[PDB]
Amino acid sequence: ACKTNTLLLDTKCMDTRRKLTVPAEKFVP
Amino acid sequence: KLQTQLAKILQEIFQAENTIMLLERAIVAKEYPLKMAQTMLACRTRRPNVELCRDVPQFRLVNEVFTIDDTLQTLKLRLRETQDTLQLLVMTKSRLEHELA
Amino acid sequence: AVNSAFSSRCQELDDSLQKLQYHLRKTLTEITDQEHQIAALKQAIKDKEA
Amino acid sequence: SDRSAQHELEKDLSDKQAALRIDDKCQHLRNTSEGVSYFRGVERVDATV
Amino acid sequence: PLDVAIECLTLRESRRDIDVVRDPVEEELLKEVEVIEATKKVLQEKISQAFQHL
Amino acid sequence: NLAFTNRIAETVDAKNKIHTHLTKTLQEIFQIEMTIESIKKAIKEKSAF
Amino acid sequence: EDTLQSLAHTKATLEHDLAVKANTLYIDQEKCMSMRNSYPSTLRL
Amino acid sequence: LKVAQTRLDERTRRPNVELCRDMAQLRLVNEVYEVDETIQTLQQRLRDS
Amino acid sequence: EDKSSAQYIDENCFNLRSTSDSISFFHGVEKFDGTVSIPETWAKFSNDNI
Amino acid sequence: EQALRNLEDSRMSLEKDIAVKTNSLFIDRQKCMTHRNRYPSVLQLAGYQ
Amino acid sequence: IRNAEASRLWASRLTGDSLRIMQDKDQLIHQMQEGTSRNLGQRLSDLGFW
Amino acid sequence: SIATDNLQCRERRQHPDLVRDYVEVELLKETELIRNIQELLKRTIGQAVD
Repeated sequence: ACKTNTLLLDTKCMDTRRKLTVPAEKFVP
Repeated sequence: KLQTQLAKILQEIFQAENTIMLLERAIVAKEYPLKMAQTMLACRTRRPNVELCRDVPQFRLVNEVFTIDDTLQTLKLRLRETQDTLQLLVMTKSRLEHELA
Repeated sequence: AVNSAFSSRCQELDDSLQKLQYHLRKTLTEITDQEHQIAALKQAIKDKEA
Repeated sequence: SDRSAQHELEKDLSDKQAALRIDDKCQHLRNTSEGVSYFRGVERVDATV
Repeated sequence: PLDVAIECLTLRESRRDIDVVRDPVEEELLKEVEVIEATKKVLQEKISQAFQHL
Repeated sequence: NLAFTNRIAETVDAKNKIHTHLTKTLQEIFQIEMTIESIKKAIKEKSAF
Repeated sequence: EDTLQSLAHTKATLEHDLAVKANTLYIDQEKCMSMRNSYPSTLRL
Repeated sequence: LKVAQTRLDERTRRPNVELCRDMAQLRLVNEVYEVDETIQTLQQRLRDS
Repeated sequence: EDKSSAQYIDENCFNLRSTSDSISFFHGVEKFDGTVSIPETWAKFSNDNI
Repeated sequence: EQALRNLEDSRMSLEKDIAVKTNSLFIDRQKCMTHRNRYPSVLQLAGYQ
Repeated sequence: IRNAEASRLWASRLTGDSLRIMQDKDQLIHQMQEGTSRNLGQRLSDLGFW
Repeated sequence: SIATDNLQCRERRQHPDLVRDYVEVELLKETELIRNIQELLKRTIGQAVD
């Protein structure tokens, strides 16, 4: 049980860095 | 020539007045924050038992008091100097006006 | 007057910051104690199951 | 139905206070400011309903 | 991005018992914070000198 | 949430750009008044001559 | 004077657009970012 | 009359509904027309002088 | 009991807000050795008890 | 469990707000330091009067 | 003439240095006060742990 | 120019803390005072030449 909760937390914190892909753009080609 | 100098001297004299006013307001501003240190040590000096502790807070509080006293004496020092300058400028003013007349 | 007013505002903001940090610390501490009792419930569950 | 009603009243108050700010800036009409100017031609419009 | 990193640490605080290790990722996060600070220092310095020459 | 972010981003860009243009436009107007009173004085003295 | 009237229209339009867009950004931020925060479990009552 | 017409102007920012005909605008166009005829009469006096 | 009291006093005079009640030029406060010991000693004392 | 959820909601909002406030404080103190130490001398405001 | 200008120079230079000293001293004091506060906070944390 | 830079810099701010108080009010007061000073100065310079 605890291990599964850890995994889900890891995926959750993983996903947010699509924010850091600028305003969802390319900037440089 | 002389009247030009006299005008600019009036400018400088009231500038010096402003200097001393800011000095005294700085003193009155420093007046409060020391309230923290003394009463801080007041609250902590009484404690029920053995946990009476020399630690990071104690050294830093002593530094607080020490540095604050340093600040205060330096500021009253500059107060003496500004009074000196005021009276000297005043006597120059009096001279100038009399030979102008 | 400009200078005096701006200094007043900065002072008040500092006060607010201090209160915020004060809340944060004990919030964390209570979180820990809540967890500890949460574990205690699991143990008690076994103790009653036997 | 309740939600519909609250939404309508919200819309009304929003536009109303927008007009309020416009008209307070309006009544702040005392002389000698810069925004006053020449743009003559505002005396023929079938504008407001 | 600073806010995102702070939020990521915040979520990381949700881990449990023996699953809270000094995962070196967190060391990298700390160095992330410090890199941001250094960048900010450089920016403000340049702004200052621009102002003087203005 | 990803799209909501870049929505706000473009809004901010618009804010900055429009504010800059406003500043320089009002500067130009401030200069043109000076030109106006120049020409008016010229008219006066040529009439005197 | 003709140029002046033209610039008058320009300034008016610019200022009104400024106000509108400020309202838009304002509303969007403090409304959406208020509840929409981190971890989609707990209500924003 | 500078201040008069600019005073009239920004009334046309009002949002969708409360934009309304009022005694203000009627009185406004009245005062505009009368100040105009005032000015022309004073010009007539200038020519006579 | 004694430790809880110590925590309480430290808290209530740390969060004790400035410009509220402590208006006093307390002095003669450069000297105090009511402190009798060292953090190492307090840790070892707690360990002895446990 | 439900209480737990409420707890971490509280702490996350709190700390993000703290970050915002820290940014604002540093901003204001640095910028106004910079500008206030610029102020000219009363003699020059007189202008070698 | 020359005595006038010499006095002017003296006054200006001393005023400038006075103001700068005042400023820098004030920032120093509030940084080190912030340091003290942080220290006390960590001490409170340790106490709660025990 | 200093006033303009101050106004713009304080304008750049994060959303959850932006207000309207005496600070901005006093900035606007100083700006309007500046412009009126300019206009009056130029009028005076005109009578001077005449």
